Amino acid sequence: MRHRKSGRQLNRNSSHRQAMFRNMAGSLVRHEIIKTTLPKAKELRRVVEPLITLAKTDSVANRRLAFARTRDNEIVAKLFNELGPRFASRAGGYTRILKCGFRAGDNAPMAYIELVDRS
Amino acid sequence: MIGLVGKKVGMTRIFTEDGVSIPVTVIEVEANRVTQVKDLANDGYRAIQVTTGAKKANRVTKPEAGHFAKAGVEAGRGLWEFRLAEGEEFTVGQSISVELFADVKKVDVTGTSKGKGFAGTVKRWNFRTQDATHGNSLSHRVPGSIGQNQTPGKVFKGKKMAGQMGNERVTVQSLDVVRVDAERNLLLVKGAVPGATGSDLIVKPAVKA
Amino acid sequence: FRSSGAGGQHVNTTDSAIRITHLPTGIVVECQDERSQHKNKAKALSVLGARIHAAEMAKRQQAEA
Amino acid sequence: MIQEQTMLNVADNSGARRVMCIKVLGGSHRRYAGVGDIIKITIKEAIPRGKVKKGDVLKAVVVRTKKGVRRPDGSVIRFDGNACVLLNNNSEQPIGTRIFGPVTRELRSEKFMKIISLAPEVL
Amino acid sequence: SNIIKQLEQEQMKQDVPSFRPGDTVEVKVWVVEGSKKRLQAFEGVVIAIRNRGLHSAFTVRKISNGEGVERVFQTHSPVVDSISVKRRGAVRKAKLYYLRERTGKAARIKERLN
Amino acid sequence: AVQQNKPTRSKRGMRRSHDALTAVTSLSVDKTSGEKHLRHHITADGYYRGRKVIAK
RNA sequence: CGAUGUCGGCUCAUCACAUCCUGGGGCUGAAGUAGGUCCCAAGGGUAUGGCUGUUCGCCAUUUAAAGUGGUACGCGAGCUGGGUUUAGAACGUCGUGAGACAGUUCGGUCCCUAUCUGCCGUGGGCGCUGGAGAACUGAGGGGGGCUGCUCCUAGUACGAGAGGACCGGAGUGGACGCAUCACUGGUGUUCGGGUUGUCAUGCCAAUGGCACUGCCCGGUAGCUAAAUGCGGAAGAGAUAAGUGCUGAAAGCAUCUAAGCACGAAACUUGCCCCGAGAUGAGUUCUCCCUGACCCUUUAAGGGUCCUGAAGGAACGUUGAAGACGACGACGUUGAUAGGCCGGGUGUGUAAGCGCAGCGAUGCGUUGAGCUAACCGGUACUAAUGAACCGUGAGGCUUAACCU
RNA sequence: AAUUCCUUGUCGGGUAAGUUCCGACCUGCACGAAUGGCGUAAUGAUGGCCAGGCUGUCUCCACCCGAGACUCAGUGAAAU
RNA sequence: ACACAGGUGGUCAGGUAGAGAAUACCAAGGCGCUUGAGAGAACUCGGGUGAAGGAACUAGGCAAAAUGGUGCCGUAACUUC
RNA sequence: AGGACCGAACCGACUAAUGUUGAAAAAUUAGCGGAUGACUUGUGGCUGGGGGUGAAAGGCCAAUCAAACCGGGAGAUAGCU
Ligand SMILES: [Mg+2]
Ligand SMILES: [Mg+2]
Ligand SMILES: [Mg+2]
Ligand SMILES: [Mg+2]
Ligand SMILES: [Mg+2]
Ligand SMILES: [Mg+2]
Ligand SMILES: [Mg+2]
Ligand SMILES: [Mg+2]
Ligand SMILES: [Mg+2]
Ligand SMILES: [Mg+2]
Ligand SMILES: [Mg+2]
Ligand SMILES: [Mg+2]
Ligand SMILES: [Mg+2]
Ligand SMILES: [Mg+2]
Ligand SMILES: [Mg+2]
Ligand SMILES: [Mg+2]
Ligand SMILES: [Mg+2]
Ligand SMILES: [Mg+2]
Ligand SMILES: [Mg+2]
Ligand SMILES: [Mg+2]
Ligand SMILES: [Mg+2]
Ligand SMILES: [Mg+2]
Ligand SMILES: [Mg+2]
Ligand SMILES: [Mg+2]
Ligand SMILES: [Mg+2]
Ligand SMILES: [Mg+2]
Ligand SMILES: [Mg+2]
Ligand SMILES: [Mg+2]
Ligand SMILES: [Mg+2]
Ligand SMILES: [Mg+2]
Ligand SMILES: [Mg+2]
Ligand SMILES: [Mg+2]
Ligand SMILES: [Mg+2]
Ligand SMILES: [Mg+2]
Ligand SMILES: [Mg+2]
Ligand SMILES: [Mg+2]
Ligand SMILES: [Mg+2]
Ligand SMILES: [Mg+2]
Ligand SMILES: [Mg+2]
Ligand SMILES: [Mg+2]
Ligand SMILES: [Mg+2]
Ligand SMILES: [Mg+2]
Ligand SMILES: [Mg+2]
Ligand SMILES: [Mg+2]
Ligand SMILES: [Mg+2]
Ligand SMILES: [Mg+2]
Ligand SMILES: [Mg+2]
Ligand SMILES: [Mg+2]
Ligand SMILES: [Mg+2]
Ligand SMILES: [Mg+2]
Ligand SMILES: [Mg+2]
Ligand SMILES: [Mg+2]
Ligand SMILES: [Mg+2]
Ligand SMILES: [Mg+2]
Ligand SMILES: [Mg+2]
Ligand SMILES: [Mg+2]
Ligand SMILES: [Mg+2]
Ligand SMILES: [Mg+2]
Ligand SMILES: [Mg+2]
Ligand SMILES: [Mg+2]
Ligand SMILES: [Mg+2]
Ligand SMILES: [Mg+2]
Ligand SMILES: [Mg+2]
Ligand SMILES: [Mg+2]
Ligand SMILES: [Mg+2]
Ligand SMILES: [Mg+2]
Ligand SMILES: [Mg+2]
Ligand SMILES: [Mg+2]
Ligand SMILES: [Mg+2]
Ligand SMILES: [Mg+2]
Ligand SMILES: [Mg+2]
Ligand SMILES: [Mg+2]
Ligand SMILES: [Mg+2]
Ligand SMILES: [Mg+2]
Ligand SMILES: [Mg+2]
Ligand SMILES: [Mg+2]
Ligand SMILES: [Mg+2]
Ligand SMILES: [Mg+2]
Ligand SMILES: [Mg+2]
Ligand SMILES: [Mg+2]
Ligand SMILES: [Mg+2]
Ligand SMILES: [Mg+2]
Repeated sequence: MRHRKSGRQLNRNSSHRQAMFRNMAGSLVRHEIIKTTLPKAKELRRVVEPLITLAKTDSVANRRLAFARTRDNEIVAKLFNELGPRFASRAGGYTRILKCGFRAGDNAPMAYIELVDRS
Repeated sequence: MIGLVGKKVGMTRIFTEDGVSIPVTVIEVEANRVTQVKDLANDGYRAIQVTTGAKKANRVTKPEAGHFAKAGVEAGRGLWEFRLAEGEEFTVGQSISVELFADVKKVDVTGTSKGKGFAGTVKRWNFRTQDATHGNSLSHRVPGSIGQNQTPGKVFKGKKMAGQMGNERVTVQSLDVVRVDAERNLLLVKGAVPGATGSDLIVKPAVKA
Repeated sequence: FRSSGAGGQHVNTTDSAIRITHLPTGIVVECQDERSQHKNKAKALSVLGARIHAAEMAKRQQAEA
Repeated sequence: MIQEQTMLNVADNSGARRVMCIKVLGGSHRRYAGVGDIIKITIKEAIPRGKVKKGDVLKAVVVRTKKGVRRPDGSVIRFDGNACVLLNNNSEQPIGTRIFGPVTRELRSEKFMKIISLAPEVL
Repeated sequence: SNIIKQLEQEQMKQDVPSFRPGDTVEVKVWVVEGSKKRLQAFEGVVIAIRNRGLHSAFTVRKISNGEGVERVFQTHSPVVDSISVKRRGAVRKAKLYYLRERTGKAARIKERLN
Repeated sequence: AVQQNKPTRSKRGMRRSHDALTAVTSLSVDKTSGEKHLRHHITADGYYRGRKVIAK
């Protein structure tokens, strides 16, 4: 029983979600709007939005953490240089879920998760 | 004797001077304002109907809010009803606070206990598991045999089987009340009352003295 | 009690085996030889003869010798 | 928290080094024995000459457990070794006249006044 | 909550000393034997400290009369009269449960001089 | 684990008494492009609550 | 016999009284303690182990007691396969032999996704006569009921002593049940660290991947028990065996025929839970709807334009609620969830730089850094303006009423 | 005793207790000398019993991680 | 019978660790196994951990846990040496 | 030196769990025994049904063996259903 717990399983073992959200946090930063399913987008907010709060203090200690959470330097060079001072005053809520209907392959509830200051 | 509608805030402890950790349950008991007193002539029995807490003005409904504006009372979150005893009267909008429990020594905290979901017989009815090895095939936590061979051609009623466990009303009796903290609207009873944190508890004085 | 050995299914359910506990002398005799306990109670009452008489004729030769 | 088949150390000089709880006395279906609870033992190891002998069946009061005892303020006193002091079958009073190591405050009564008046440190 | 964390900070002690795992602490507890209150001392290595505010505890492992003894004192209990840090130790761990299989020269945790 | 009498087309129709689909309740009208869509989802032209959230 | 699977065990059981304990008695060759035996009584309770495939049994040790039986000598579409009904092999034995043995001995496949009744749960439909939101009364049904030891009365009554009470009260235990996480703990592959092999990030440094979470060591919330709170009752009604009172038929006697009182863990209540589908569909409180017309086959009738209420549903954010529905919280007039901020807690002194050192490393920065579900805050993002469903004064007949 | 029906023979060992086991007794129901007798170091996925180590085997089950179960979408069996 | 966890002889044999063609991670290379999306109930399967006890389980330590490498010291009855 | 020892390829198949309308008309997973020999394997050959072959179990001889399979006598016979 799931009393007071948090964190979707998404039918994946724990070393897969950590290496799926790391690909998905990178691809959300890289493209600034991605289309994924609705549970995989609601759990992406708990991963990407702490990687932008880490980006409000450009230090060598925080470069090495946001590289430990993504393992991609192009994403880290966008978090601290571009997306850091882009969200320099927003108190959380750095990204937006846009529900976009159902997927024609498996009837998954899809969603667009975009960054807020995109367009 | 009536009781008072509390709320389970949580559990902590009260150290005595002697070095006795008393596990108390902080029940906050706000002002229980009566909404409807019932009598033998109109309602067929004697009971008051209290309410507690506050509720949003865009969430109380017009049938439910007209019940309070008759009594001259702010809309609380629920409506409970306490059977009056003999020689015990209250008015239509009287506010009742926790100083009713200031001289009792044992209460009966009735709450709505936790919900364990669909829970099997090893958890629900405390059946024994079957043998986890020595050859057991697919039958480690099952109930096993649920009847007899063709003489009862049926499972009997009230059989202990799997199903819902918890989320039912239960009453824990004769809890020793430790502190009636009427300053900050509290009541501390020694023990473990039903229900999770933030649920409604219906604290009544003990029927078993 | 039930017999303990080979022989199949009539062994398996029916009792057909008898132990007799003679209370004052304590001698027990546990006969399970045939298939019916009538031929198996009488072969265990005829041995409480030869285990009580031949143990009182052998007690009164201890106090004879 | 002593049940059947538990090997217990011996905390006096009656003569045993290792005894085994074979029954937990005091009630039907009774699982466990804390401290101050009488168990029935059998002696599995003895000093080569002494007051008791390998294979005796007698009573013992458990004086130290590894599950420990919880004081009324919630504080627990865990030991390392499950150890007991060998009582008698009839009189039910200890045999060796010198207890070894600490005991607890849950042991003392008019029954075991003779143990806490022989122990080095009564915790 | 808030009411919980107000009934606790009016029953805490205001004079709990600052001890770490490894410190050879020396706790004087009350003992009520018969009908007399005396004050028994208990000195040994702290092997764990469990912080929860009022519900705080600390485990002290000594070697009493040859047999190893642990004792989880509730920190804000009214039966621990005086927590006193005799020796301060140096460990790189938070719960010293490796000291249970060590006795003698192997249970030497060195002194923290800072 | 298997039947003894063929259940009827009465019991089959009664078992399927709850297998009937519930339609969409109402479609929400967007306030800029004016077209209908599911309530709380974006439209099929990229609008949601007036604003254009993504190009087609 | 076009198959009704079989002994013992395990997991569940459930009834019977011819009752093992606990309850109430009579009688005793019952002084007390303990018994003996018989009647009443099924409310609960009613061992763990050694050997054996074992039921049975003996034995060790408990226990208030370790009841006797039914239920396909309960229960294999629940489990086990030691035994027994297979094929291999051997011994003893019988037979010239193939082989045979209620003689023994080693080895030897246990299938089925539940249609129906049944049962445990949980919903959908409509009904309850206008519709709706709540609060209940309780017909009925379930759950629970076990008890030890010690102390006081009292070393009193009894007894020659030895010993040793009834009645009554106070504690504290076992077993079981329910709730719970404050404590002691378990787990905590989502938190922090140590470390091995290797690989990658251009390299050193730092880190990540993978090797059962790589192997470990700690651990938050949660759930949990071994953890700690509570529970069995008291009382009341009518009784069983039993003891009586008054009392005739039967001048006496007699508990019974008229009359009357006592009497037990059983019975009806008391206690907890469900509960108006209780179609016998109940009660109370509140809320809402106060428009016009046609038509004929005149009636509890269809139809039209306007109207759409209280409320509910849907969708969304969701939950200490949950298989799915359900139930609960919230929807901008907003803390429902995530983020954010401050704290807590856990790990235990990050990285970078500086220094001491030939170096591994150590030390200062430093209780540093990171810190999941927790706690207190904050509208930063998502919780949409609507729409959809429900209607528009509620039948008939008598009665007390009404001006 | 792979052989013993009576039998759980009796006595001893081991066990708190040992129908098994080991050692003896011989009263061999019905061992016995190449359808071999008795020994036997080594060997055995061999049969029986015991002990240390070890542990959810168990007292008594708790939690967690994954694949199903459950719900939505697609295809869509079976014994009877 | 299947685009089936089975069966099928030869040949080539890179890196680091390793005694190695074991095993771990990799290179050249080749793939992610032709249903997915949620949910995080019972119960089943495959695993991890566990308080105190440690064979009390049981037909039986079945199954799990445990032991595990090299160097050296040391090594009993018996023995066909 | 060895029907020698430990252990992969390889050959087997001792226990367990799964599976039993399976992934598979005997298999997978964790262990397991042999692994320079009475070994194992490729390609051909040879022995034929009362006959083969058998380190012997009535084993095996094309998912079939106390006498293969296919055609024939044949519509054997059936006091049985
Ligand atoms: Mg949450
Ligand atoms: Mg899936
Ligand atoms: Mg991994
Ligand atoms: Mg829940
Ligand atoms: Mg079991
Ligand atoms: Mg099977
Ligand atoms: Mg299994
Ligand atoms: Mg019937
Ligand atoms: Mg036979
Ligand atoms: Mg019969
Ligand atoms: Mg039929
Ligand atoms: Mg259906
Ligand atoms: Mg038949
Ligand atoms: Mg027939
Ligand atoms: Mg048939
Ligand atoms: Mg009777
Ligand atoms: Mg009597
Ligand atoms: Mg009954
Ligand atoms: Mg009854
Ligand atoms: Mg009753
Ligand atoms: Mg009963
Ligand atoms: Mg044994
Ligand atoms: Mg029966
Ligand atoms: Mg019968
Ligand atoms: Mg049966
Ligand atoms: Mg059976
Ligand atoms: Mg059956
Ligand atoms: Mg059947
Ligand atoms: Mg068998
Ligand atoms: Mg069904
Ligand atoms: Mg319904
Ligand atoms: Mg009832
Ligand atoms: Mg806890
Ligand atoms: Mg907590
Ligand atoms: Mg812990
Ligand atoms: Mg861990
Ligand atoms: Mg915890
Ligand atoms: Mg690495
Ligand atoms: Mg490096
Ligand atoms: Mg890789
Ligand atoms: Mg631990
Ligand atoms: Mg009563
Ligand atoms: Mg009279
Ligand atoms: Mg008279
Ligand atoms: Mg009466
Ligand atoms: Mg009672
Ligand atoms: Mg606010
Ligand atoms: Mg929030
Ligand atoms: Mg801290
Ligand atoms: Mg680091
Ligand atoms: Mg540093
Ligand atoms: Mg420092
Ligand atoms: Mg910290
Ligand atoms: Mg934080
Ligand atoms: Mg919060
Ligand atoms: Mg013979
Ligand atoms: Mg013997
Ligand atoms: Mg045995
Ligand atoms: Mg012998
Ligand atoms: Mg011979
Ligand atoms: Mg011969
Ligand atoms: Mg021979
Ligand atoms: Mg489907
Ligand atoms: Mg395929
Ligand atoms: Mg390999
Ligand atoms: Mg596939
Ligand atoms: Mg699961
Ligand atoms: Mg494990
Ligand atoms: Mg354990
Ligand atoms: Mg342990
Ligand atoms: Mg045993
Ligand atoms: Mg047993
Ligand atoms: Mg094994
Ligand atoms: Mg293993
Ligand atoms: Mg060899
Ligand atoms: Mg294998
Ligand atoms: Mg080998
Ligand atoms: Mg032939
Ligand atoms: Mg064949
Ligand atoms: Mg022939
Ligand atoms: Mg012919
Ligand atoms: Mg024919």
